Amino acid sequence: DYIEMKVPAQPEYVGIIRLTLSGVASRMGYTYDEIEDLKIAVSEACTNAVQHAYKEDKNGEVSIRFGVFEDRLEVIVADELSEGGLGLYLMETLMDEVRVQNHSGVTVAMTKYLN
Amino acid sequence: ADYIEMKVPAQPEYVGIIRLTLSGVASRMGYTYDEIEDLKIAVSEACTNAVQHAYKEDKNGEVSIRFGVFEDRLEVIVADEGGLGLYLMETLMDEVRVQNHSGVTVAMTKYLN
Amino acid sequence: ADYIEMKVPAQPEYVGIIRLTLSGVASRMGYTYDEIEDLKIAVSEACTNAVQHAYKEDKNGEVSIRFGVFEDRLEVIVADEGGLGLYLMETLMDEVRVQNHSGVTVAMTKYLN
Amino acid sequence: DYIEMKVPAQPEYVGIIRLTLSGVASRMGYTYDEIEDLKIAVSEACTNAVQHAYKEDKNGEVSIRFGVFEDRLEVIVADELSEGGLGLYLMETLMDEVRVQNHSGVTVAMTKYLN
Amino acid sequence: NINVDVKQNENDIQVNIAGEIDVYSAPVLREKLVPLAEQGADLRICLKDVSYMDSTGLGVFVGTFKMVKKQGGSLKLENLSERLIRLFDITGLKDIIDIS
Amino acid sequence: NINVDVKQNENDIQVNIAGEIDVYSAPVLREKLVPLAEQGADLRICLKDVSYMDSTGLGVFVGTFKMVKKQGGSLKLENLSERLIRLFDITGLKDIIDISA
Amino acid sequence: NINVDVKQNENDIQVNIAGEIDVYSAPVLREKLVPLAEQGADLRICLKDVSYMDSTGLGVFVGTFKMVKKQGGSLKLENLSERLIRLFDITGLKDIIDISA
Amino acid sequence: NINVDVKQNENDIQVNIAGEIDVYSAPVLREKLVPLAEQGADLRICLKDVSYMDSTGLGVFVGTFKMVKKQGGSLKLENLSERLIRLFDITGLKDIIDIS
Repeated sequence: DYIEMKVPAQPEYVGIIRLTLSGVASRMGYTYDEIEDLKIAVSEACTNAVQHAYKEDKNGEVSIRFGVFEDRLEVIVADELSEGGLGLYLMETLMDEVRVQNHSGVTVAMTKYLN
Repeated sequence: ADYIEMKVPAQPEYVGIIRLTLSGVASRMGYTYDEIEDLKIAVSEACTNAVQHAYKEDKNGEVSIRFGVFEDRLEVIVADEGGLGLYLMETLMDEVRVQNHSGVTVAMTKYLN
Repeated sequence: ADYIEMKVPAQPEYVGIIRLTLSGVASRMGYTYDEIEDLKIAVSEACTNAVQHAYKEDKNGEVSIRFGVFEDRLEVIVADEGGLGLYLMETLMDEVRVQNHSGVTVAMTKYLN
Repeated sequence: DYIEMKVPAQPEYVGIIRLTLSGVASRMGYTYDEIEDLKIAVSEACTNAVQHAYKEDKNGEVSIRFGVFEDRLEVIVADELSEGGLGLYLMETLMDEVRVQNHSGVTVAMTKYLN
Repeated sequence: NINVDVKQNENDIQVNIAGEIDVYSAPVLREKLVPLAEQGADLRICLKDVSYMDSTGLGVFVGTFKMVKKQGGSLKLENLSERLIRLFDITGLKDIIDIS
Repeated sequence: NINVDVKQNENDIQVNIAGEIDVYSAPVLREKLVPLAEQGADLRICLKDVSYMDSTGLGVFVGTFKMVKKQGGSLKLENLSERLIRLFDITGLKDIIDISA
Repeated sequence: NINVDVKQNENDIQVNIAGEIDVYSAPVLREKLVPLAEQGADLRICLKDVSYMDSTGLGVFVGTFKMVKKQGGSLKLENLSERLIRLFDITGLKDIIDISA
Repeated sequence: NINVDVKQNENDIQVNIAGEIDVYSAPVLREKLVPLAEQGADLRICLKDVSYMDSTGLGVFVGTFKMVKKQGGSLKLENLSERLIRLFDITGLKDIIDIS
C-alpha cells in the first residue's frame, strides 16, 4: 500500500508529516521507540527540503511517500543537494537503510524493518 | 493559501490516518477543540462513503484528499447512497458540495471563528 | 429549455400549491408516477425549510421557484438547520446544490429515464 | 397575498396555470363549479397571449398574478391586442369583473368574489 | 392530454373524446376529425369523458358542424356534462347543434 | 387539506387520517394527537387514505412515539402504502416504529 | 484501534468499549455484540472511553437496538460524553435509545 | 508548538522548555535564549516537558553551549528523557554538555 503526501516546503508542515507518519507506523504496529525514531528520521529529510527552499528563496513543495509493506515501512521524501550534516547522521543511525540521490532537488529513500 | 494533498487506498485502515492529519492542520489554524472534533467526523463521513463505495463495486480505488488552508476557513476536498453520513456532513459543516461522476467528489468548508 | 417561475409568500398554505404545479410539469415530461412522487417530496422539503426559516426569523419572506425543463432532466430551484428534509432531498434526487447567503438557495435536478 | 407565475407563451403551459389556479382557488374554498369556471376564464386569457405569439412569431412569455384577498380572487394575465372573441365573452359571463388594457401586449385583469 | 377513438361502421361514425380540449390539444382534435365533416357522413361524438373545455373546443365543434352541413351529413354530440351543456348554452350554440 | 377522525374506545384509540400531511397540516395533526400520547394510551393510526407525507409528518410520528413510550403506551401505524413505507424505510424508522400495510 | 470487553453475568451483560469506532473498527464491534442481541438479553454498554464515533458506530447501535427489542431485551448506553450525546441528539436518536452520561 | 519560561534570579536562570523543538520552533527557542549565552551567566535548562526533538534542537543547544564558553558562564540541561539522553549520546554531544 502507498500513501502519498504533498505539502508546501514551509516549516509548519513538517510537524504535520510526523502525525501522518505516526499514523501509518502505528497501524503497522511499531514500538513507541520505533515510532519515535521514524518521526525523527522523516522530519530530518523534510527539514533539508524546507531549508533548501530558503537558500533558493523558492516556494517549493515536499513530496512524501510511505510504502507500507509486510516487513517494513519505506519513506521517500522528494523535493521537486546533499552536503552531509548532523541530520543525515541521525537518519542513518536510526534507520535500516538510507539512499540519497540528486539532482531532483534531493530525494531521500529510507527504510525501517518491523521487529 | 496552502494546499496539503493526500492519497490513500480506499481501505478502512486509512480513514483514521486522514482524521489524524486533519486534526493536525485544524489545530495549527486554531480551531476549537469542539470544532476539531466536527471536522474529524465530517471528513471521516466522506472518506467512509468512498471506502464503502469501493467495497460495493469491488473496485481497487484510491481516495484523494486536499486540505485548503485559508485565512478565514478550511476547505477539505475528498474525491475518488451516502446516508446518515451525508446528513452529518451537511449539519456539521458550513458548506457542502457533492458532485458526480467521479466516484463522488465532495467539497466541505468550515469557517474560523 | 423552458423556464417556469413561481413566487409565493413563505406561508405553509402555499407549499402544496408548488407541489401541484410541479406534478403538472413532471407529468407532461413523462416521469414515472413513482418519480413524480419523489419530486413532490423533494421540493416540499426545500419549500418547507424556507417556510420554517421565515417563521423562525419572523421574517415576511417570499419563496422563488424555477422549474427548468430540459430534454433529459428537470431542474428545480428554490430560493428565498434544514434537517431530515435535506437528507431526503439528497437521497431522492440525482443532484442537490445548497448555497448561502440568500436565506438559502437550493438547486435540485432529477433525470428523465 | 400575491402568487406570481411566468411561463413561456406556448400552449403546453396553459394547462399548468389551471392547476396552479385550482390550487389557489381551493385553498380559498371556492365551489367545484366556481373553480371550474375560474379555470375556463384564466385559460381564455392565457390563450389570447399564446395565440398572439403565433401571429408575431415571437417567443413570448405570459405573466400571471393571483391576488388572493379575503373576499375575492384577482387574476392578472399580462403578455410582456384585443379584438373581442368568443373567449372574451366567456370570461365576462363567468367572472364578476373583467378589465382589458393594451398596449402592453394585452393585460387582462379579472375578478371573482367568494359566495 | 387528449385521446380520440374513431370506429367507423356502416357509414356512421362513433367518436369518443376523453381528456382536455384546450388551446394545446384542439388542433389535434380538429385534425383527427376535420375531414369527416368535409366529406359529410353520419357522425356521433361522445363527450362522456371530457374533463375540461373552453372556447377553443367550442370553436372546432362549430367548425365540424358547419362542414357536415356544407355539405351532406349528420352530427350528434352526446353524454355531456351538466356544465358542458351549460357551456354550449352560454355561447349561443345549444339550439343550433344536436346535444345529448 | 387533511381530515382527522379520533374514535376513543376502552382507553385505546383508533385514529384515521386522510389527505395530505405537509408543513401546513401537521400542526393540526400534532395538536389532535399530542394529548392522546400524554395519556400513555395504546393508539392505532390508520394511514390508508394518506395521499402525501413529508419529513414534517414523519416528525410528528417520531414525536408521538417518543411520548407514547415515555408514558407507558404503544403506537402502531397501519396500513401504509409502499410509498409510505418507503419513506419510513429511507429514514431509518421501519424497524423502530410499528408499520403494516 | 478499539478494545471490547464483554463480561456476561446472570444473563445480562456489561460491555466496555474503548478507543475509536470508525469504519474500520465497527465490524469488529458488530461481530462481538450481534450474537448477544440475538439472545434477547438486557445489555449495558459503557462508552466512557470511546474517543471517537461515526455514523458507522451509530449504525451498529441502532442495529443492536432493532434486534434487542425484536427478541425481548433491553439496551442501555452509558456513560457518554456530551460529544457522544451530541451525536446521538443531532441524529434523532437521543430519546429513542437509552443514553446517560 | 513550543513554550519557553525564563525566570532569572540571583544571576542564575532556570529555563523550562515544553513542546516540540523542530525546524519550525527552533529559531523561536534560539532567539529567546541566544543572548543569555552571549553575555554568559549561570544557566539551567529544564527539558522535562520536551516531547520531540531532532538535529535542529541539538544544533541550537550546542550553539548556546559554545557562547556560554566564549565566554564566562555555566550551562546545565536537566530532567531529560531516557531517549533525549539517547539522542545527545548518539550525536557525540553527551560528554561535552552537562546533562541531567
